[PDB]
Amino acid sequence: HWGYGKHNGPEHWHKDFPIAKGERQSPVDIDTHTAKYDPSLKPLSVSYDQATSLRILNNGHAFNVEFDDSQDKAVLKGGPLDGTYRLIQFHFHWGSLDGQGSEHTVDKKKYAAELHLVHWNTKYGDFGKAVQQPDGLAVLGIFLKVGSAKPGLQKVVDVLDSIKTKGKSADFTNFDPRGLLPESLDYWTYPGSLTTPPLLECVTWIVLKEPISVSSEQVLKFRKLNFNGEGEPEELMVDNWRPAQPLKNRQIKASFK
Ligand SMILES: [Ru+3]
Ligand SMILES: [Zn+2]
Repeated sequence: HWGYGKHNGPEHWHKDFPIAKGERQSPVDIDTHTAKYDPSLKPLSVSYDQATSLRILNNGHAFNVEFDDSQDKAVLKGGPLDGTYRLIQFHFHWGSLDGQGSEHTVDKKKYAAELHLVHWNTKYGDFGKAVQQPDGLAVLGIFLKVGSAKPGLQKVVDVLDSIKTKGKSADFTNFDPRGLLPESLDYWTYPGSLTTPPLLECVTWIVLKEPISVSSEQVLKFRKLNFNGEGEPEELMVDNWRPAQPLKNRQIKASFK
């Protein structure tokens, strides 16, 4: 099935998922001189105080930290969003080298990695129904650069040993995603898609301008994960990013002047 290799990678996805060549695919290059400040954007509200993480899963393409979304706890609202979007999971995309790994780019610049916090619109009842709607999802995207360690990330880093291979999971309760945020909530926003198959075009993207810094030791531990299952030949989980896709017609709006 789909992956990131030569024979099953982003160039192949369109065969099983024709939407891969659709009208609002993600990620995209953010051309900072084409994006326009939007005065009609409300302040962004990231409310992760009561976030309830459950566990971490290696799903054979990345790792997901999953949250209890059966109540309004960790929510995203404001900005370009109408209503309330509930945090369901987060994950990353990263490279084999520091010079690549992000999915969104900024004036063609690739970051070492990218964090995606996935939320679904509570008006639709649950995730499965939300992903049938054009405004079903909101994803908060955060760039990672290599520098100082991110203390909020170390708990994630430490557990990766226990989920080396596809299908492994571990208990991951009481993780606070507030520790993964940069200082500023300045952002770019555009309508897009999920960046993995089935590449559903349900996402309001909110991509933060300020990257977080993580240590070389932290990203290196990401790169020790496996795409393969236990007892299979080792395939390092690296370069699990989709490249930039055609913007076509879409406008990227900036929250800042
Ligand atoms: Ru997979
Ligand atoms: Zn993602």
